[PDB]
Amino acid sequence: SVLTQPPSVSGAPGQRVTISCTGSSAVHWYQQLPGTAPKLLISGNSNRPSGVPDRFSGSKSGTSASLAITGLQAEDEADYYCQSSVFGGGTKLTVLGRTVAAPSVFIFPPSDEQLKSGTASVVCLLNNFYPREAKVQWKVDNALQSGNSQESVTEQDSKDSTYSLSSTLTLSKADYEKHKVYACEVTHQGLSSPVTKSFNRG
Amino acid sequence: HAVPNGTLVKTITDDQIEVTNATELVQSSSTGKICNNPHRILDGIDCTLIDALLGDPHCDVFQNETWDLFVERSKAFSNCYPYDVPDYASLRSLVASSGTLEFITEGFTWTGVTQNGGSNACKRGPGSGFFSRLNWLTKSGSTYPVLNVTMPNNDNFDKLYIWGVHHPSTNQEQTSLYVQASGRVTVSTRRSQQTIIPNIGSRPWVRGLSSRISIYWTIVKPGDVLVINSNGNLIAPRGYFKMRTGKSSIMRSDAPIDTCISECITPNGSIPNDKPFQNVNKITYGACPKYVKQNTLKLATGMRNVP
Amino acid sequence: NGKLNRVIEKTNEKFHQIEKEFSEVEGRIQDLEKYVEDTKIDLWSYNAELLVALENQHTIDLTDSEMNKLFEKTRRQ
Amino acid sequence: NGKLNRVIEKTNEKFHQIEKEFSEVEGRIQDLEKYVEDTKIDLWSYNAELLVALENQHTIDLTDSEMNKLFEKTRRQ
Amino acid sequence: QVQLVQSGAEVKKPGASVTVSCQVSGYTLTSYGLSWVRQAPGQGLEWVGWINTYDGQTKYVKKFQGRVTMTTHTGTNTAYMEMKSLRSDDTAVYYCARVEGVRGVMGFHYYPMDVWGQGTMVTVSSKGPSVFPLAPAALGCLVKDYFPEPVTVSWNSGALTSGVHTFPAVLQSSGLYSLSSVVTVPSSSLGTQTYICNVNHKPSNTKVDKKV
Ligand SMILES: *[C@@H]1O[C@H](CO)[C@@H](O[C@@H]2O[C@H](CO)[C@@H](O[C@@H]3O[C@H](CO[C@H]4O[C@H](CO[C@H]5O[C@H](CO)[C@@H](O)[C@H](O)[C@@H]5O[C@H]5O[C@H](CO)[C@@H](O)[C@H](O)[C@@H]5O)[C@@H](O)[C@H](O[C@H]5O[C@H](CO)[C@@H](O)[C@H](O)[C@@H]5O)[C@@H]4O)[C@@H](O)[C@H](O[C@H]4O[C@H](CO)[C@@H](O)[C@H](O)[C@@H]4O)[C@@H]3O)[C@H](O)[C@H]2NC(C)=O)[C@H](O)[C@H]1NC(C)=O
Ligand SMILES: *[C@@H]1O[C@H](CO)[C@@H](O[C@@H]2O[C@H](CO)[C@@H](O[C@@H]3O[C@H](CO[C@H]4O[C@H](CO)[C@@H](O)[C@H](O)[C@@H]4O)[C@@H](O)[C@H](O[C@H]4O[C@H](CO)[C@@H](O)[C@H](O)[C@@H]4O)[C@@H]3O)[C@H](O)[C@H]2NC(C)=O)[C@H](O)[C@H]1NC(C)=O
Ligand SMILES: *[C@@H]1O[C@H](CO)[C@@H](O[C@@H]2O[C@H](CO)[C@@H](O)[C@H](O)[C@H]2NC(C)=O)[C@H](O)[C@H]1NC(C)=O
Ligand SMILES: *[C@@H]1O[C@H](CO)[C@@H](O)[C@H](O)[C@H]1NC(C)=O
Ligand SMILES: *[C@@H]1O[C@H](CO)[C@@H](O)[C@H](O)[C@H]1NC(C)=O
Repeated sequence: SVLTQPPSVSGAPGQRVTISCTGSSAVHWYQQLPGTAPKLLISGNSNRPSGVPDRFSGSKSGTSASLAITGLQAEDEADYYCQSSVFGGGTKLTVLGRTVAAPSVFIFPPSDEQLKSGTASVVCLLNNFYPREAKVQWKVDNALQSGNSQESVTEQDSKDSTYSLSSTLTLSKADYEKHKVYACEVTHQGLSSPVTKSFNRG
Repeated sequence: HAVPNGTLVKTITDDQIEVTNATELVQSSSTGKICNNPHRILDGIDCTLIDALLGDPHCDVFQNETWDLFVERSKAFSNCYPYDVPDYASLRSLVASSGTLEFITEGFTWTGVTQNGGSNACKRGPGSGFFSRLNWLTKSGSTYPVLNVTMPNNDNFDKLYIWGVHHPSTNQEQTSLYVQASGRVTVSTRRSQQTIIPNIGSRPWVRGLSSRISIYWTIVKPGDVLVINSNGNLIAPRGYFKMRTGKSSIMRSDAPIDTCISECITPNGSIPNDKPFQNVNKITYGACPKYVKQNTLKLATGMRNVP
Repeated sequence: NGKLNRVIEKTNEKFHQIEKEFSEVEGRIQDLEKYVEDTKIDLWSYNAELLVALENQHTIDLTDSEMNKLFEKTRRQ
Repeated sequence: NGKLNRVIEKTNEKFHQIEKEFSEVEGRIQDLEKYVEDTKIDLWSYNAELLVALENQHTIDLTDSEMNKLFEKTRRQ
Repeated sequence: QVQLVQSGAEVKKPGASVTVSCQVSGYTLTSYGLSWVRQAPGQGLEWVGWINTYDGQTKYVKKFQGRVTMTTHTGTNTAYMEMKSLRSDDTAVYYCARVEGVRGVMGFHYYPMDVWGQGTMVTVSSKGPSVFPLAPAALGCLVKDYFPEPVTVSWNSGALTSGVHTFPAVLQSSGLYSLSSVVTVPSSSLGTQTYICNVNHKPSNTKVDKKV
């Protein structure tokens, strides 16, 4: 009975949010605020428990349940899980600010001590980019890169209200010394043309 | 005629013999839910039968309810004055078998006492309250007359009167509520009588109190008379519960009620009664298969399997 | 078919019975109720066992006789 | 062999039961206990009688059929 | 009020055994079953097991069979979950949650976990956060290969608060966390002087400062 649901939903305060869990076999919806115990908010399949504001609602189709949050604000933004025993994958709810800017790209070569370790993980940073939807691709001697880049994005800034991402990829030293040039481009929603920044190991 | 694979059954003269086709006779699995038809199920949320009977505040939704099976959840709790029912099992059994909480308020004439006594441990609304089906009589002014009231049963159904005796914790509280140093209660009919001598003593702290209520019941048959004679520590009734006869009963189960059709209800849920024997539970309600200890009983439905 | 209709006419319909689960320990009456229920369960388990055995025995005897008869008649023809 | 293994699976194992001998006279509860025990004893005595009769009947029928079959076959040979 | 109060945080060594306790309050423990749910740091909830108070019958996940035992001390309204043969992967927060059905049915099949405890952080590991520089504008510190998540990074503890970004840690196939903290610097200031970043890791008790 695997459970699936669409992760990482981003939205500003005060609109609709829908999360869809597709049970493959009573599904209940729990909310985990950051650094707090999870809280039940949808019993049964569409019932709400005591203390839960009527903004939350549930709807069950044949085999897909959906949780709708209305007029969300800070305390309504958390991680959300569907449970049936097996839990869901989790969907994060993040606030969004309304301001547009372009990414600022930097590439940082691996450190020498990192090289002697054998895991020459190299990082590319995109600072103050908007919006959340900004896919990033690594170019390995102008070739496709996949399966090794871990990406981590900072939450909305308190005042800048933008995003910053770092993608790091690691490789064995036996094969690291074989490429010698790497690029990190963004298929930015704001910026159609990807920005290339390469570096040669010299 | 023969088949590739066969089922092993047991006869008078054989432990195991293979046959072509064999059926099962023991229903050993339950759907896990209680079908709400055709039996009138009453889901008791957070309320025991006695609590709904007495009129516990958080059980006020159960007033005048009727049922064919009262499902009593394991999460039920009491949140009123700490009471105690001598012969609790008998009262619960007969109330459950009656099958209705229909309460008819009768006009009792309590002269010289303060009715509608309440307490902070049983909070109804924002203020202090009490059981809705009982009447806490306390001294009026500075006296407590020997109450002597009566009610005749002129109808042709049994009447069930639920009354109680208040055991105070301290002698000071005894004399503050009932001026007599040690009163008593006596509820009697033509055929039987029942007298209680309330005692005064501290008891384990429950819900902020050391005093208790002892809950007793009296069944007035048609044409009979009730006489209540007390001189203190009386929790008078407000009326009577209409007793009945029927197929009503009670069950302790946490299974959730579900919308479906089934005749046999066990604490593990509704089970089909097509098979003659069942192994789910020994507590049953309705047209249920007979409980057996075996988990499987194969009935041969074909010829001996010689492939 | 079911074949047990003749022996067990139907599922008899019981509504209110004794308590079969107890929380505390009372004494005489609780022991009596436990003993009564255990006696009933043992007797019905034995009855079920014997009934199944008898039905199986008679069914196999009948089918075996029919198989043997048909084999003999077909062989003779 | 024993042949009763199939019908009575084993000797069920009972540890604590009601009192079956009383010194004084109590009344309702003592009469109930006596009645329950007598009912159980009568039912089990009947079950034992019927089970023995059935086993004897089937055993003799089977052995008689085998004897007759072997006599016929040996006579034909 | 219904409350569940759990034990304090436990710090153990691999191969040992730990015991997390859950003290209930505001209701009787035997009225509700009690589920146990773990959460590895930043890995979402994972159901561990279920104890049926009032009859003691348990149900664990196959992944935890044998090495997890749940018992209920009814006298103190307390419930204990002990894990034997601890591993590094078991570092997580553990929550006791209240489930409704104890009699007739297994509760978690049909009922939710309405009340949760605060959870205890059982950490069975220790690993020093290796620090590497990141220089080419901007400059940063890459923290790598430390197991327990809580790790803070500052810059001279009073120098940089603006322009610094603390990317939340990320997993690794080795099971070790890593993050980075990069700050913009004026192009003039990068060559004139450099900053020193302080990385603090309480579970590993490691306080390492590094420049650029
Ligand atoms: C339909 O629903 C019913 C109702 O739930 C289900 O019945 C339950 O089924 C499960 C699984 O089959 C049973 O669990 C198994 O139990 C055996 C041994 O059980 C023996 O003890 C049982 C419990 O005794 C405690 O509780 C009773 C009642 O509360 C109490 O009187 C006792 O004194 C005892 O109390 C102790 O525990 C309390 C709670 O912690 C403490 O408060 C207290 O202080 C004490 O410490 C007992 O119920 C059981 O059977 C008796 O009752 C049944 C009637 O239900 C009757 O038929 C019997 O003849 C007995 O009279 C036994 O006495 C246990 O060994 C099993 O463990 C297996 O699994 C574990 C891990 O999973 C393994 O480690 C084990 O080796 C073993 O493999 C298992 O837990 C449960 O007992 C039973 N009854 C109840 C009331 O829950 C039924 O299964 C459902 N059927 C279907 C088809 O859905
Ligand atoms: C005869 O002997 C019995 C038994 O010794 C006595 O009964 C005790 O009486 C005392 C007071 O008369 C009771 O004390 C009260 O206990 C309440 C319950 O406390 C328990 O539960 C809380 C959580 O709810 C725990 O924190 C606590 O440790 C206990 O486990 C308290 O809530 C009461 O507090 C109130 O009064 C105190 C007084 O200072 C205030 O500070 C509080 O803020 C609050 O207002 C109080 O402590 C005790 O519980 C009784 N025990 C039992 C078993 O019933 C009789 O008093 C005694 N009688 C005579 C005539 O001698
Ligand atoms: C053995 O007998 C049972 C009893 O009829 C058969 O089960 C039924 O099979 C029919 C197939 O036509 C189904 O439509 C029914 O729903 C079945 N009923 C049940 C209760 O299972 C079974 O098919 C027979 N098996 C063999 C091998 O003949
Ligand atoms: C049916 O026969 C097959 C082999 O022919 C055997 O593997 C199987 O166990 C039998 N029963 C069922 C239910 O498939
Ligand atoms: C319950 O029923 C009786 C008569 O049937 C009626 O007098 C009384 O008002 C009813 N109470 C409620 C709460 O409906």
